[PDB]
Amino acid sequence: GTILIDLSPDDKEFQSVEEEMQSTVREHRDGGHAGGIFNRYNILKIQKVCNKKLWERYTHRRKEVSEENHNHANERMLFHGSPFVNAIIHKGFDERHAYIGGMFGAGIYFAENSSKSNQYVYGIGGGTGCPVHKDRSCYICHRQLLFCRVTLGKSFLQFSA
Amino acid sequence: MAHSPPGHHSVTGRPSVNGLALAEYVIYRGEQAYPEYLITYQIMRPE
Ligand SMILES: CN(CCO)c1ccc([C@H]2NC(=O)c3ccccc3N2)cc1
Ligand SMILES: [Zn+2]
Repeated sequence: GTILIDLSPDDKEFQSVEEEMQSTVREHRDGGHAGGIFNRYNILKIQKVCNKKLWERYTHRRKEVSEENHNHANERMLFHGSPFVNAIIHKGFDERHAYIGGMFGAGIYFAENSSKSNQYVYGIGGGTGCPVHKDRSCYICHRQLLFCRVTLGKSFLQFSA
Repeated sequence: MAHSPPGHHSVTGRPSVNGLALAEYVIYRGEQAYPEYLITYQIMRPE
């Protein structure tokens, strides 16, 4: 059921997504170990993910959360990096896409910083890097991230290092 | 997959050490996210 629609670089929607990607890069405490050493990206393509069944699944849950939280879904746009990106766009997020060992328990993790999600494109801690060159800092290989609509509802605040 | 804390729908990881880091978030139900955009990119080598 999923179709992918290419956005033109001339489209305001392409431009606002690219700006969120670029502007939320930061330096990481690992010196680039997991995600590579970089300050910016070369954006090759931005595609809209269209799946009516997965969208309706999302909006159904959003309404449930909103109704439990004074009509406030607390919806954000957040990044997700994963080796299972191509599975996610076809089948949706589910327990297979959870980070079992994350700081806040086994759940599905999202980041405001695009560069944080970039650390997970090749697996936890960058895994062994790109499949072709085994380089976590590969400047050649194409990477993919998702920019996702996420319902937070009432969110538990964890202060953490 | 774990559960959200009772009476909550997600967790927010607020940075308390690194003043430049932005927040991270966790959901415990796959239905609470939709993968809107697929971005294909390279990281660029600094000059
Ligand atoms: C499917 N897995 C393997 C975990 O068992 C996975 C997928 C994505 C992530 C990952 N993806 C993220 O984008 C992310 C963002 C902020 C903080 C943590 C993050 N973790 C981690 C693990
Ligand atoms: Zn490579």
